[PDB]
Amino acid sequence: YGASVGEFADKLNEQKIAQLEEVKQASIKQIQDA
Amino acid sequence: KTRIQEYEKELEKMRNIIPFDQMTIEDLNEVFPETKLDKKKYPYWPHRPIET
Repeated sequence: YGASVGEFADKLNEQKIAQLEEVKQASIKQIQDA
Repeated sequence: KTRIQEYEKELEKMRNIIPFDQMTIEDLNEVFPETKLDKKKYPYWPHRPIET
């Protein structure tokens, strides 16, 4: 199973940065809207 | 106009930040005080409530 173990780390890190970056991309447009 | 000025100040402050790939928990602590796990109510680990 050792050859399919980086995918869990991917889901742990890529999505962690994904939620932050979508928050940022939404916040910039929110300030634009204001 | 004063509110507008404050809104730009916020806008560039938010737009000018380092890529997350190098950032640190401290970076989100300063830029976003919403990530600060208030020790004034949750001292012991994990600070964030266990029921969440």
